[PDB]
Amino acid sequence: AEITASLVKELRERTGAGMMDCKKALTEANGDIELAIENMRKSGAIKAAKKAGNVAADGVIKTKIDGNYGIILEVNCQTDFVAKDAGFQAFADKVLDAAVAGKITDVEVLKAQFEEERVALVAKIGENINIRRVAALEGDVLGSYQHGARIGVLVAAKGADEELVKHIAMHVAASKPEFIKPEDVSAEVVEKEYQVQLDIAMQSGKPKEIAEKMVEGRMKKFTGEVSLTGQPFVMEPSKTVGQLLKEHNAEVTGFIRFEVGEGIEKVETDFAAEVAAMSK
Amino acid sequence: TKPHVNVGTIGHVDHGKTTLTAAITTVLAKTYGGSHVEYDTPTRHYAHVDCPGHADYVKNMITGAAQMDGAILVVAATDGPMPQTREHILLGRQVGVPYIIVFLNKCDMVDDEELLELVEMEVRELLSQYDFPGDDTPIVRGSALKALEGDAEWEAKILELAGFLDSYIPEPERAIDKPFLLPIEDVFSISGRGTVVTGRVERGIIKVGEEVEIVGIKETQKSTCTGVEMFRKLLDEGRAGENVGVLLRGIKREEIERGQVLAKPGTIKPHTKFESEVYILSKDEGGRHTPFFKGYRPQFYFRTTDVTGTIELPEGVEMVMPGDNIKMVVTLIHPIAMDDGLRFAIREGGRTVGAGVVAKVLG
Ligand SMILES: [Pb+2]
Ligand SMILES: [Pb+2]
Repeated sequence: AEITASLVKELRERTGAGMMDCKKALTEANGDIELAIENMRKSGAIKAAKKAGNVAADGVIKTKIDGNYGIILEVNCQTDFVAKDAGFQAFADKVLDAAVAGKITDVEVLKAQFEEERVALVAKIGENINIRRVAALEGDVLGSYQHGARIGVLVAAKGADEELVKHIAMHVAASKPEFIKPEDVSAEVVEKEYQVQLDIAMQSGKPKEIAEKMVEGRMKKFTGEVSLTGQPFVMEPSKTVGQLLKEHNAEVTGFIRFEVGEGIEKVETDFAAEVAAMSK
Repeated sequence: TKPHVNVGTIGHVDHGKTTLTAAITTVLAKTYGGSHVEYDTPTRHYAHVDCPGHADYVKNMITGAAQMDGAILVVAATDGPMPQTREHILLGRQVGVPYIIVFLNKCDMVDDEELLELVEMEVRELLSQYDFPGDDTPIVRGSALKALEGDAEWEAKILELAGFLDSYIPEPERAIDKPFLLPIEDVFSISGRGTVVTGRVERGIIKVGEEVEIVGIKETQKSTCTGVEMFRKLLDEGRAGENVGVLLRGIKREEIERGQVLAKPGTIKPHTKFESEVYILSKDEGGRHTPFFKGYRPQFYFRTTDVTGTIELPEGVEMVMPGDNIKMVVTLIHPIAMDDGLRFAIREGGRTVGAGVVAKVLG
């Protein structure tokens, strides 16, 4: 069949693939839409490969709870314009739903399941997209909190109603504890942190006997600051989260906080410089 | 002095924004002789930024970057609009960029006129879906890289784009041409019982004999300028950017206060409620260390004074962390003179902890 603009339009409206990609695929396919779609599918793996080394530090955290089971998920892209795109969002939601349904905590299993969809998505969006990590939290009561798309939290609790769990999730999102209780910090870590603070205290000229007692104080502060129950409750900082829990006769048995692009170094851009480099 | 126009590029990461901007600077320098880039047409000086991030742009507009007078949407014709082109245009609507020009890139790689037309129609339709005038939008069919390589055909399309920057974006209005406004800083009385108010003329011109309104905080009053003073020296008018004293007919010292404005009658109104775009400083920028919540009750600093306000957060938003930018609706405890686009600081205990822009006056 003849490769008219209207036939290209039909394929493009169906797929969202780039205009010239559609023209090329249809032409080789002799105008057969379905074969053209298969042609673009094979081509898309190579287009995606070309993008796969691009840093993708934007995107979304998503969370979903199913009774005693909850998933937290990071899916990355390059720009926040794409993070907001409906197609990207529907992809991330679809991955989220599958991880909950299948109770999938191995991110490589999730990757394999969605690699063809991911590639077709990258082939039409033109950014690297990556299913980066997934985790499950199990619990008696589960809750979540989304700080827009950039921070997601799951919390497992005992004896807490909806509102309490959500406020604790909000607290975790803001204050990023890495332990539940101060006594959860391992003896090894506390001893090392002690040596760190004592060295620092000594080189500032504090006599040993003074420095030791001050460092004992610093260790309490240290385990308090890195633990959920030792932290001042963000909504009422005159009390710790531990005190808040006690007042409601509740406990926290778990949490997970993901933040988009954690552990990916921020690339700085210099537009003016890049424009001047181009001129040559 | 040469009109100044703030423009920006927006579009997919590799559809050609940077290359285009380099082409604009190269071809204009070739044709007329000699972070952001700058370039000149014979009639206009341009400052040009890139808009790679939505939140980043919005935060820059809030913290002081000049608002775009017009944006250049860069789309490679080889692809046509991407799924996220919707989002590029939507940012444009959100910040109210007054004009969008389109540069279709890599047109040399689309040999088929009907396919270029398909792309063009898609872009017009997307623009009109966000109330830009799609049908009247200048669309240039160019090729940035080939222009940069000195191909005369494609250089001419760069000059076409620059002409549209010249023709399609109106010369921005200068402060001196706007209705007179002076933010009032101090208030004195002289001996002939003539009240004097001081400040830097923000815009326009105040001449002896002209009526003014005193607007904001209290019921609006009306007076007549009986004199303009510049460091004890008697002047016949005060102009935008000048530090002056304005002497007033009849109105008494106790009736005017700092934070009000002097204005050309009927040109600015007092308001209590508005929609705003706000940026809350991070800890490292000298701002709050901790989040606030729906009962946050800070001061909003407009021009020369603080006004306490309460806030409403967007649906679904329960918490604001240092470093966030969000929309909020503010209700001041008393009115202040304001228009869409008015910048303000957010303060607590007299310390600035955020910045914002009035996006829409409500009441
Ligand atoms: Pb170890
Ligand atoms: Pb040592």
